[PDB]
Amino acid sequence: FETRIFDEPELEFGDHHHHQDPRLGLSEAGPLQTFLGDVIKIGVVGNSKTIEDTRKFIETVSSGVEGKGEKHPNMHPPFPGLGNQSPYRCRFEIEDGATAALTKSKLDKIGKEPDHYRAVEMAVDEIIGELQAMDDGGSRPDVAIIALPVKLLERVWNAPNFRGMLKAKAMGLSFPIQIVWEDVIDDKVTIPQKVKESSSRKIQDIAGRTWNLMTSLYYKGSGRIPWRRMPLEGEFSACYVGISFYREADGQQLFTSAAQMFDERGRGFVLKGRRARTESRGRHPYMAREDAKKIIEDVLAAYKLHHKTLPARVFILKTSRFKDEEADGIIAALDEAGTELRDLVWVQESYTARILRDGNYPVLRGTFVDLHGKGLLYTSGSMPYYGTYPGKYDPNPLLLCPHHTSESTVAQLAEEIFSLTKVNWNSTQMNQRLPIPIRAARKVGEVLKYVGEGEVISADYRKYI
Amino acid sequence: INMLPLTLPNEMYIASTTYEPRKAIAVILNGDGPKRFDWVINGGTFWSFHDPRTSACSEIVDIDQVEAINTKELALHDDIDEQNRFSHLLRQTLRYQTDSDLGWDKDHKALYFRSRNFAYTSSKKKTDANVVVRHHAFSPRFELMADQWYLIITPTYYYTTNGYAPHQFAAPLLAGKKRLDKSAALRGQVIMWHRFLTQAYLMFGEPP
RNA sequence: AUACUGCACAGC
DNA sequence: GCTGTGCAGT
Ligand SMILES: [Mg+2]
Repeated sequence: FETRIFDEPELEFGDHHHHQDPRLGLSEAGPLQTFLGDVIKIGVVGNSKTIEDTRKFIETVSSGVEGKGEKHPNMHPPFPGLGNQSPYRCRFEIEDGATAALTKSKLDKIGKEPDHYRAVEMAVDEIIGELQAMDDGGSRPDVAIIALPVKLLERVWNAPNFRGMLKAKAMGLSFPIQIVWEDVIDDKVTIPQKVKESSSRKIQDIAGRTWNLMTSLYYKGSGRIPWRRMPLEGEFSACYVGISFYREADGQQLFTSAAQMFDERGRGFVLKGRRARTESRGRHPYMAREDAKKIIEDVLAAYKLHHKTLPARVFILKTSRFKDEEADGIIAALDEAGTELRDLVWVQESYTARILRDGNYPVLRGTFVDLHGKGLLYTSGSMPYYGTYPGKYDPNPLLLCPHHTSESTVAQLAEEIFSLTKVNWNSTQMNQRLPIPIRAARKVGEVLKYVGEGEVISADYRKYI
Repeated sequence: INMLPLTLPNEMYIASTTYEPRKAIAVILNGDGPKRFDWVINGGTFWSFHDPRTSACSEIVDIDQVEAINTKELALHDDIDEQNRFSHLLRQTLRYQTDSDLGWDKDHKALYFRSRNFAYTSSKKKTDANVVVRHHAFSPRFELMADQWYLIITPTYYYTTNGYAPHQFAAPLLAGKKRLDKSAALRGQVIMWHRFLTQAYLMFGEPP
């Protein structure tokens, strides 16, 4: 069993300051597609206290946040605001006529509590009515913040899913919503939990919280990736694809398929896929050819629509072992498209064998031991740059089987997904464990459950993230 | 490193019957002979590493339709349903082999001891603790990698009030004792289980 | 639903 | 083995 270690790939922003940290490499570098100064308009929905708190937060973060950093103070820089030392080279702004407000009578009508469906859909409709008033007005916002009040939060929390229907109705709009709880805008009252009743939810330090929220606002408003994943030694335009299977919330066991692409530098495309038949547990909604061929053809159609070319490498990775009919369909479609390099890997969030315990420090982030046929990828770990392991106990590997084998070995696959791990947009945290086509599965399922009938499904991960 | 290199026997006794795995265990518990717990659940056949002529009854199958083959051609088989059957047979064989001072779980599937310090001979420091109440258990898992079968070892604790009464709410304490690892608490347990297993139809090798 | 890591329970 | 839910610490 041969062993090796791996180092994390560097991140490129403006062809300067090749750094691993997504926060320090934003603070002291030139971020991607920067300008001399840009304005991003925010829109807020909620009662007047939430709007006042949101405006106070937005106009107080520009002064500066502390940067003490008790555990490895290079984990985050002190946030200096978006003034002269702007980490995104912009200046945020909020329009006066953009921000909305709902009266107490409608909130009490929601809080009448008939059951946990009617109040939920009434609050949903009213929110999209306020959002349509936002959109049809003159002050159109780039990113909308839904800072719902604590009473409506408890009315939603008394239980469907509010978030799924909210994103399903906002998919037909022009701006992506950026729902943020009222505790997150510096309010002294903590939100009550669901099961533990008389308990207070926890939250990070203020500086890292502001860093994550402001970077998420930066993506959701400005349509531009912050950090790119520059390729390794000898790569081309690949088509990293994950496949997920979800069950609807109306009591139907139809394990419907999806498809997610993260081809160019981290840009993602979410496609609906085909129907769902023949699942005792769920392994083949790619039955024979009639689903898999035209699902891959639709994937290549989207790739031809954007890139006006064809992918050189396809790296279909999932978590459930496939069958011979699905493999035959994938191989036939890729041969009809003339694909050069292919891989069909199933990745295990399982395989209880935990090894390489030696050494005084815990095991490093990135370490490959290749069992004779299958690899043991350690994607979460520790570094001397971060000093220690501030996480929890022992990390969890993944094991990769190239079922229906192809023209690649396991070292290339392990190095590729260890390049693929830290291109995460929901977080600027460094120690990540899952590839983004795998982590995106739950996030796209929780929204695509509630689309329902046949409409324009569209393809943008910005709605789901 | 924690994985364990099983060594297979050279003979396999097979048979073909039309029985059912409930009344068969019923007659084998109301029998008047040596009881054995490595005869496999009848998925259509009957596979074991034992001669049924010298068993207790062996009335599951008739005598003239028993065959003996080599385990090399059956261990190297694709069509992984047979691999699952082989893992089933190996699990029953392991449950029968070290069955005297052990107990098998029904929910979490572990092998708990049933206070004993259990000192074992080793060249390193004598790190022996209470094993028979904070027990010591492990979940065996069979996996065939490359040309060789392998057991996956996973340590855990089974909690009991007096050794016979089951636990009630000791799961958070079990989780808290699990959350204790500083590169000494797991390697020592793997070493202890290897030393116990090294001391029979299945031969166990040295973990890497 | 600012997050990530980790842990527990249920279903097939 | 893989889909669903719920917390605790940074
Ligand atoms: Mg998000």
